[PDB]
Amino acid sequence: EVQLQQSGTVLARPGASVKMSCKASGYTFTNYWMHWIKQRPGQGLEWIGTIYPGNSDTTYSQKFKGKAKLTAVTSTSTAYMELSSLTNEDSAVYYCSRRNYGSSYAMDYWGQGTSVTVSSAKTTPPSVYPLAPGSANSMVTLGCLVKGYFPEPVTVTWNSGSLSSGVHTFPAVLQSDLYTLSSSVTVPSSTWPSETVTCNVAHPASSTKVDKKIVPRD
Amino acid sequence: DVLMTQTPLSLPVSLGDQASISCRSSQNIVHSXGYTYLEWYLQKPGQSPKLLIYTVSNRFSGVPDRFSGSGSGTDFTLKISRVEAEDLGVYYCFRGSHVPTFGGGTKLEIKRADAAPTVSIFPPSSEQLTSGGASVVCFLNNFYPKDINVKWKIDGSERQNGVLNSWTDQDSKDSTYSMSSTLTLTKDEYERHNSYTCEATHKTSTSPIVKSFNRNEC
Repeated sequence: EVQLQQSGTVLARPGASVKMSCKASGYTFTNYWMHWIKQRPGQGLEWIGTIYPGNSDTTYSQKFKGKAKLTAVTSTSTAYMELSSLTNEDSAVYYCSRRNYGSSYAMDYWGQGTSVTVSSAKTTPPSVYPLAPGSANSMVTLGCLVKGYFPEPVTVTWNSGSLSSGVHTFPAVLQSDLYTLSSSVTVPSSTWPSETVTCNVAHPASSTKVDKKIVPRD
Repeated sequence: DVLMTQTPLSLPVSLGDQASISCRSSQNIVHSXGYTYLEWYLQKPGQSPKLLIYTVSNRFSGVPDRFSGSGSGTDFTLKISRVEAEDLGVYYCFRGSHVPTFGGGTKLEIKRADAAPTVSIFPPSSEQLTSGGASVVCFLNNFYPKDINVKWKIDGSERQNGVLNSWTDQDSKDSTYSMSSTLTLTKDEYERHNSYTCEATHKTSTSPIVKSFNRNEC
């Protein structure tokens, strides 16, 4: 089978450079063009450029000339992309794929992708706050605010995970180098506060785990 | 310039229904030879994009006969009969000739009955205040369709700086969407105002849903 294995996740500072690899196996590496696609969080696929390993010819999208540098090592059937002057906008997942011609004319095989994050933040643990109803119906909504952490990800459960439905854990938002997110949980008002409701936020990177039991705002 | 305009951006359907995704090229896609290099790719959550259709209507190996494509010149279409659960994701047309370019993408989503959002507003927790920060959280949960807008009012005055938004992906259980809006201020600015208002505008109502509280009241 045709296979494309890409280098692992990378964290880099603005202005610096990073080089990721796309290792090919299962086909004649020098006979096909290798393409590179960029994808920003929640955004659409974007063609970066391509290189023909057979003679190092390359063609870049006008938007990436000077940003992406494509090289290829025949000996090891490995393709490389090097990004310069990193900025926050370069943060994204980068895919490599082989464009076939013959049995099919398209990018039939894609790598698993390399996630690149560009940030000047240093590991920061999250502050966790309880969101409880201010004044004294049938259904009640509670939640937790996980604020100012870095880097991703963060896991949020309610009652250690036993409380699963009615839960909405929102995608984190990047604000001034740090991440913030929230999680709501709606339960039958006859369950709270008679029964306990706790959010459990965990942050591996900062070796931190926090539990907040939601209690009325008496 | 020779862009690839893909419409619609969001395509909600009922499972079993047919889906048609369109793609228009600002210029006539040339002929790579007699073949016309226009492909259709599908990307499911957490996965790499994958080949669906190439040369306008040729179905890539392993692809169900439910997928078919057609078109010519500047207009191309991806048709999906009996859309099924596993077909949900984002589709991308691609011009593989001259200047390789991706289309903006189309998210194939589930259609259901309209539903008004349940809005829950929470004042800053005393813990966050203890540290000098002040976040006012507002949830707009389980509404349909996905389109919605939030406006914050501090003492009847609209505020838009310092607001962070986040949206969940369609709920795999009731097919609704949820949003989380967090207004973040300093404790001092927060304590200089009394009325805090979150208000959602959704098609399910000619009048906005308004949730609020006054700092003094407890």
